[PDB]
Amino acid sequence: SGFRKMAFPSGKVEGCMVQVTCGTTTLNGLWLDDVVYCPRHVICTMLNPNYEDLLIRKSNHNFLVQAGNVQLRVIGHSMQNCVLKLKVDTANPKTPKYKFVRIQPGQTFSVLACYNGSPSGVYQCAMRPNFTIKGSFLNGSCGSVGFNIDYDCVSFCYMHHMELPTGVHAGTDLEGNFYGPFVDRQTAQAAGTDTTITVNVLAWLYAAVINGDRWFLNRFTTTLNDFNLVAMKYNYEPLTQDHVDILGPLSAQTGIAVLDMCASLKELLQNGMNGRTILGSALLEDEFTPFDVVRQCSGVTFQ
Amino acid sequence: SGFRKMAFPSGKVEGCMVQVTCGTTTLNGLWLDDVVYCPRHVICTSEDMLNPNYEDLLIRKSNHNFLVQAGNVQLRVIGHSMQNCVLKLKVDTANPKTPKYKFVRIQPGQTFSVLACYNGSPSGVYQCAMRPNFTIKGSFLNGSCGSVGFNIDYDCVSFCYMHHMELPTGVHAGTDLEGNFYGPFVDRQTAQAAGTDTTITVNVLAWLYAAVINGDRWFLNRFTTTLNDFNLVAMKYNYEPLTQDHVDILGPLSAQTGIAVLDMCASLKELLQNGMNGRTILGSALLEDEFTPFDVVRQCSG
Ligand SMILES: *C(=N)[C@H](C[C@H]1CC(C)(C)NC1=O)NC(=O)[C@@H]1[C@@H]2CC[C@@H](CC2(F)F)N1C(=O)[C@@H](CC1CCC1)NC(=O)C(F)(F)F
Ligand SMILES: *C(=N)[C@H](C[C@H]1CC(C)(C)NC1=O)NC(=O)[C@@H]1[C@@H]2CC[C@@H](CC2(F)F)N1C(=O)[C@@H](CC1CCC1)NC(=O)C(F)(F)F
Ligand SMILES: [Cl-]
Repeated sequence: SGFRKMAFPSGKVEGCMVQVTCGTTTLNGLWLDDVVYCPRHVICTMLNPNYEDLLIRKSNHNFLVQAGNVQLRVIGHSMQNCVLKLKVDTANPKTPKYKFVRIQPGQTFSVLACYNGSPSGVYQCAMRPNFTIKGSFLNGSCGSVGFNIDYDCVSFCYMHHMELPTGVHAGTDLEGNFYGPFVDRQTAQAAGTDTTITVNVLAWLYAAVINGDRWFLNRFTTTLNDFNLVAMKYNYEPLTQDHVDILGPLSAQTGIAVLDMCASLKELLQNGMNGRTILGSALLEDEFTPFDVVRQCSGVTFQ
Repeated sequence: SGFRKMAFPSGKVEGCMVQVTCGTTTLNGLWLDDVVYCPRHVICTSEDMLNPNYEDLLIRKSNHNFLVQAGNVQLRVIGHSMQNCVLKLKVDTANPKTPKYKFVRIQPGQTFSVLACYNGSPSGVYQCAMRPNFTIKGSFLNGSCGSVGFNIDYDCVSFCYMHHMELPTGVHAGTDLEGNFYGPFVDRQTAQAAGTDTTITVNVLAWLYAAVINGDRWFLNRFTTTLNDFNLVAMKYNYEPLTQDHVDILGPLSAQTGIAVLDMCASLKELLQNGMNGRTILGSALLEDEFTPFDVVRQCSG
């Protein structure tokens, strides 16, 4: 038993991480097959950069790419949105089975924080409703990646590009499209007002009941419309029928209907915790998806 | 900036995990060079779990009784030895993925990364602290035993924990990689209980320093304290004593923030007296004790 914030095993991604140096800027790149993916702001020397014009002036030899103590030869460069693609002479022999996916707000992934192309640590993040992540990133962290594992397949969903003034983080998918209304430029930008990921809070309350924490359960049920009136008032994301459907398994297992669990959450929002905890937390946690709870409580493995 | 419960990258440990089967019992083993380390209770039967004579059970075992699997490859056991509560299975093939490694016995308050495994395959990685009562707050299901706790210094894996048991309060106990249990626990089904747990005071102070480095000062105050006056208050909230060693260890974080250790001790004293009053620190409504001074410096300073 027990319940922890659990990251995916990072080994398949560790063997893809390289160092990319251009001018004075060093950051990380992702080496898959014969291409290194990294943030395009590596070329910058910043208020209003013309990325296409700056890239035309670059040659292949301007990009120093190192896999450990081995220099890779760049034989081509191209920009895809906010991501630079450096074609190299060698295919990565450690390339895992992979694909590029775009995640939706409320989805979780594992971040492999890297410095100088060397993996430093791994942690679990949720894409916030305001399209930021609450990461942990120092100088040289950019090009660190976020992923999920399904069977033997790494799904890359995030590359790290920037920190906003409130100390939260923003980046792109591996096709270089920003999550949220951000640009890779030194100009005034702010994270929007954030909201709580309601479906994830319910999943975590189900996790609490599976681990024998039940003091918040009650006799009452609510309706989706009445719950959503309360959700709106407390800066919670609307609960949809899709969310109710996805919580179906945990509803069946615990014998607590989703709208019955919604009646518990409604009371917690109105009345607070009353000095009590849930799974060692004095607040409602929203960075576990229904699937995160099932895979941790079932012991799904990755080979 | 930012502050997260951060594990070490698990790849160097993933390449060491194997499956070990004896009879109907399957658990995990750690394959380093030509030795597989696993919990000795793999040799136990359901009849004899209250009072197993491990020496007597092991002499009865043949090498072919031990089914060891690395992916889709059976390893041949050519020798076995028991060191304390750990079984060392000598195999014919050395692990080509063996990293640079050390075995270290850690002290209470020390943190490490757990690679939770089933059937020799990794499920996930998370951070744990060795609690003052010599338990860890893990996440472990049937077949999790032989999962290891580790830290990585540069390219070198320090193995500090092997998972052996769950206590009736749902917390976890295990051994170092020489097979010595942390705490008074034994690998037997006989009634055992964790002692009363206490909060790792030096770790709470490290975390308050992390909060200041991340630009939060709301909990600070104008007061100082003596070490003995701090300890008399902390004890009443079931906090571990703060020693001069702990004050010395917090020296670097004190230098960076310009907050004297005994000044930060006065802030924690007030937080214990008042609570947080609808505020959070680093996204938490409680005082977090599972970050060491060392964890804070590597995450906040590089
Ligand atoms: C990648 N290495 C860095 C981000 C890391 C470094 C640190 C410590 C600030 N936190 C990180 O996550 N990426 C950047 O620094 C990016 C690049 C280069 C400069 C600028 C624009 C960019 F996207 F091209 N940038 C930022 O992160 C700036 C963005 C400003 C928009 C309003 C903030 N961030 C900052 O300057 C700061 F200090 F607010 F975080
Ligand atoms: C390793 N696979 C398991 C422990 C995992 C399985 C689960 C779900 C209980 N949680 C885990 O972390 N190890 C054991 O089961 C050990 C072995 C075999 C039986 C017994 C003694 C042992 F150490 F040799 N054991 C236990 O974990 C028992 C210990 C009892 C003494 C007081 C409890 N635990 C339990 O029976 C229980 F239910 F409390 F967790
Ligand atoms: Cl230690």
